[PDB]
Amino acid sequence: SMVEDHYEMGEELGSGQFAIVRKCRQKGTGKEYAAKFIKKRRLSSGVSREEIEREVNILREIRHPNIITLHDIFENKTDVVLILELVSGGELFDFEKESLTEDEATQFLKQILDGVHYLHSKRIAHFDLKPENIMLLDVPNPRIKLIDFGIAHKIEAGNEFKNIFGTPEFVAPEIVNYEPLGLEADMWSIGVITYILLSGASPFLGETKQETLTNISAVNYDFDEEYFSNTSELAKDFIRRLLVKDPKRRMTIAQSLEHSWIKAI
Amino acid sequence: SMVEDHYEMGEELGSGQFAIVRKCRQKGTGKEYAAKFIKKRRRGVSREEIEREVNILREIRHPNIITLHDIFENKTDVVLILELVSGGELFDFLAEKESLTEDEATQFLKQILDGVHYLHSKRIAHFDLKPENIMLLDKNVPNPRIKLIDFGIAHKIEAGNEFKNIFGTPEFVAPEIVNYEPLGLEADMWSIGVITYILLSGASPFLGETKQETLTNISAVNYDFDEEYFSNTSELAKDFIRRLLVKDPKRRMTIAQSLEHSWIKA
Amino acid sequence: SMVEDHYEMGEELGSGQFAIVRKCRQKGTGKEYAAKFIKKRRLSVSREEIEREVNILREIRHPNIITLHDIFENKTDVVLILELVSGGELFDEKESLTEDEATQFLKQILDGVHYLHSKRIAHFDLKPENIMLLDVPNPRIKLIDFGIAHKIEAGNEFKNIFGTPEFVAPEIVNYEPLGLEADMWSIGVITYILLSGASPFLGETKQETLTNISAVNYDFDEEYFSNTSELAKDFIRRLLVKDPKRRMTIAQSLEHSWIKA
Amino acid sequence: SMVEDHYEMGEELGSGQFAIVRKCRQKGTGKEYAAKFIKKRRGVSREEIEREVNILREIRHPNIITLHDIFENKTDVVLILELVSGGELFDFLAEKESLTEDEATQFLKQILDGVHYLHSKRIAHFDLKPENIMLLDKNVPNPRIKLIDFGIAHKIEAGNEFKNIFGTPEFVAPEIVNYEPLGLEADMWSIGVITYILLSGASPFLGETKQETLTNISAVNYDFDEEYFSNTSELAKDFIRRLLVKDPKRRMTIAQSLEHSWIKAI
Ligand SMILES: C[C@@H](Sc1nc2c(cnn2-c2cccc(Cl)c2)c(=O)[nH]1)C(N)=O
Ligand SMILES: C[C@@H](Sc1nc2c(cnn2-c2cccc(Cl)c2)c(=O)[nH]1)C(N)=O
Ligand SMILES: C[C@@H](Sc1nc2c(cnn2-c2cccc(Cl)c2)c(=O)[nH]1)C(N)=O
Ligand SMILES: C[C@@H](Sc1nc2c(cnn2-c2cccc(Cl)c2)c(=O)[nH]1)C(N)=O
Repeated sequence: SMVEDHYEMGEELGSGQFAIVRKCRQKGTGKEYAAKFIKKRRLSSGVSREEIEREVNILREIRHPNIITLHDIFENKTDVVLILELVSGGELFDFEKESLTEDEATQFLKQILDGVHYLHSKRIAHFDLKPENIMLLDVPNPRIKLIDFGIAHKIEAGNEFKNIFGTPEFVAPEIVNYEPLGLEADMWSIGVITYILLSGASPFLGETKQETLTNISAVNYDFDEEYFSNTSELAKDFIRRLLVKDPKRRMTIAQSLEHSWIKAI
Repeated sequence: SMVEDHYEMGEELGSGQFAIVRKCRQKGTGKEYAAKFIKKRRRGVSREEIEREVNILREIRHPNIITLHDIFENKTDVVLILELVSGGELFDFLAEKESLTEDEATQFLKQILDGVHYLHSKRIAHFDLKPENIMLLDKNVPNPRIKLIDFGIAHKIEAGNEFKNIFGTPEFVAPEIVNYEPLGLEADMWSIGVITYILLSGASPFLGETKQETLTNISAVNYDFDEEYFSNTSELAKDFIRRLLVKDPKRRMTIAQSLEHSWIKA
Repeated sequence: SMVEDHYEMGEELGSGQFAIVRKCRQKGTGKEYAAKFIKKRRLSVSREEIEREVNILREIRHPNIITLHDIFENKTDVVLILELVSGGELFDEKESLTEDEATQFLKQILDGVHYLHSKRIAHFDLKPENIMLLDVPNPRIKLIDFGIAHKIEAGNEFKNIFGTPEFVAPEIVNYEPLGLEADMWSIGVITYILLSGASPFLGETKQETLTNISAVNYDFDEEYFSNTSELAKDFIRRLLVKDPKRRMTIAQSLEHSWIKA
Repeated sequence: SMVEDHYEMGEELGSGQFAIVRKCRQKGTGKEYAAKFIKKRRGVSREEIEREVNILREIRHPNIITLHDIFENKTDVVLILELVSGGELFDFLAEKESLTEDEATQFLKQILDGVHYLHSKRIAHFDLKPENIMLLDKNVPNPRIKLIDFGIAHKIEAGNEFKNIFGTPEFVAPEIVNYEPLGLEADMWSIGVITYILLSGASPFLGETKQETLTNISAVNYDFDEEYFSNTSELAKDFIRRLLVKDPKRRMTIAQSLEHSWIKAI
């Protein structure tokens, strides 16, 4: 392609399994972007054509202020390059505060919930919600962007979807147990994110991957007074309603926006 | 890469001899572009002519000139993904305006001049400047932006290389095209003179009753400023045109001189 | 100098008598600036006049006044890298303005001039062309062009013939002692134009204009001012006053009821 | 132009053999700079001044000092340079409570980015040592490193052998000590020495006399004494070991160093 005729590539910002993300600069304007290079499967030796289309069709369909914007798209013989909106404020948890107040946390959280509400209203599950994928653009309460739709999927009801994916610490028990997946998995992950926001501790993280997965599958967590002594009963109830094994009993996205902790500004 | 994986095709915008141009939509973003399909000679356009057009588009980056966004090539065709101009032809927009002052006219003309100045500073002649190839990007804004299109016969002019050709639309070509004499950057300036004449009057300066008359009028530089068309036209605007409609290309006003002329400076 | 090592020069924006101003772009960052080239007198503008302008720019730091960013000199020219104003001139078009929208711009001009006058600096060239915007219902104004600005010491007479005729006080026209009061007259002229879109003293020739200024011949023609409060007219009336000692000063003007409301 | 028309001189910051560097203030703006006065030949040769200046002109990077202006009269060259107000890196580190390998590698990565830019232009600094690694402002959350003093920097041309004896003994590669051909690899050795000092606070080759130091450098006689290095990862030691290598052709290059796991670990 002509991607290098339009964008000057710069410093590497991230590597995933078959993706590399670099800072780049639009040559005409000086505006900065993120360029995500995704290796294509050519088995005359990558990611299949079908998985790239899934990511791209999902990005095409979503237009929301708390969700990353896809600006441009190129393909050469080895790679598909997505020109994405650049987030210059870095990752959430990096803004660094040990833990947060309930006001500061709820302001971030409400933005994530609005984002996920938009996604879920389109039947799109992100499946990879975690602190690393919550980016800020800058202020007392800055503006959040959800990124990385690399494993996002449209959920069709009556059509079973199973997979093993995500980062262990943040995945729902239905991922761990290889059980049917849906929009409810994102809500579990929101529960985990909320726990970390208020405490600076991960709720299920054990001494090994094996312990972590056990704790997630049995829903073994607590509100240790070392981490949660500055925590309201309301905030704990909000988390308690999300860290629920049965996905049919777990609080949904609309319910979560109407919960008293979020409603109390 | 297959063009149909990336772009959805739409309404046809234009057809040339082995090129067709359609509006298209980038599948990842929803953004609109123009797709120019060019049939390759394997009976087609020569590989050499396609490369010339493409290398010229690659090299040019200017707000008054169409932007080449991407390229696709299979065995039979070259597809150029170009910037979409949604505003239509300049002169068509001007025919929707109640009146047109010399100030408002010179503001459009200055955009064309900036574009050509950029080209000429890279030794690129367009060779096909005429109303059809002066577009607006969006005609609904307070001050629309002009875009030059169609680099189908554009050429880099190399010193110590004579370049001769017969091309362009007769009405708009310099006498050196008509007479099969050496060509350069000066041909574009003649064409700017013709465009300027039409802008202010709505009449074509050399157009005769037949192609044969038109070519005679161009070769002899037979035109006038009939009071029926030019009675509201300043002496300055006429001088600007008179300095461009000059037979000897070495005496014709150049692009830098034209930007410094009092009519444009005002 | 190394000015061209730091800044890429672009389109010409303005020419004055021995100044040219171009758009430029800082090479490291992509940030845009205005570059003002000022031709140096070599008998093979005087050094003293360039220093005056520069020392004035150095001393002034105010949000409604242009910021000097950098400064270079080569053999023919002194180049000032100035803050770029991308909103254009004030008067661009609305034909005339409402009193609310006018007073919002005007208050910014007054704050700027208040800062200047508190440092004993007269601008001497206040006019619409030198009021620039940066963008909104009421955007931010910047005063530019300190090319004839001067420090006024009281008991030191300063006389000159300068400025644009239409906007100069009668003490300029009559070659009488000048001070901070000349800016206030010019503020009166600007205010008149803001509300009406007409110039108060402009005649059919320069000769008429200068006569009208010197005699203070102006009116509030109903064609231009039927959309005008008594308060706004009083504000202007207190500025278009021949005797500079009777003319409303900058502090008084900020306290006048039209501005306070 | 006379320097005293534009800049007011202040506090002296450093003296070399025919250079003095002072803080100064730009008269038009109030902005602070460093002024480097260089006496011209009983002086520095015209050739050496041009070398330094051309190198500074060519380099634009956030971790490298910026040359702002130049003045020249018959006796002197004055370089107006960016002012670094934060002091020497190592001096800031001696104010810090502790220093983790994470916080250390964040400083080191800035030096590496700077040297990567230099080496990509075929410029060797040849004088990398703690005194020349400055912070621009030590009061911000993450201070920015600036490399200074291009007084012996050189463009390296292939097919041209370059030999010299220069630098501060403690920090020079064995090819300087042995009067062998020099290149970009000499900077990498010096980065190894700086890294050793960063993590331990000890100099790896420093002996009881200059004579011992030079012996130690030439034989590559150093260790990772457990008294200084017991809290140091195997990775950090490997990174240093790959730089303190006698044969310049075997020594880790700047690109390799940015890709090494210790640095890549963020
Ligand atoms: C492998 C990539 S996937 C990915 N990264 C993004 C996106 C947007 N910004 N960034 C990103 C990654 C690392 C650093 C920064 Cl600043 C930004 C996106 O849509 N997908 C990752 N998560 O690091
Ligand atoms: C033979 C083609 S060549 C061509 N057409 C262009 C270009 C850009 N826009 N358009 C175009 C043509 C017709 C209508 C419109 Cl809206 C746009 C270009 O670079 N070459 C033509 N002019 O019809
Ligand atoms: C000869 C210049 S003097 C001048 N011009 C300025 C300044 C700041 N911006 N501009 C300027 C001039 C023309 C256009 C634009 Cl956008 C800006 C300044 O301090 N003195 C003039 N009045 O046009
Ligand atoms: C003789 C000078 S050579 C030099 N010194 C610089 C430069 C930039 N900053 N400083 C400097 C020197 C000492 C203290 C401080 Cl704050 C700054 C440069 O390019 N050459 C020296 N190393 O002391």
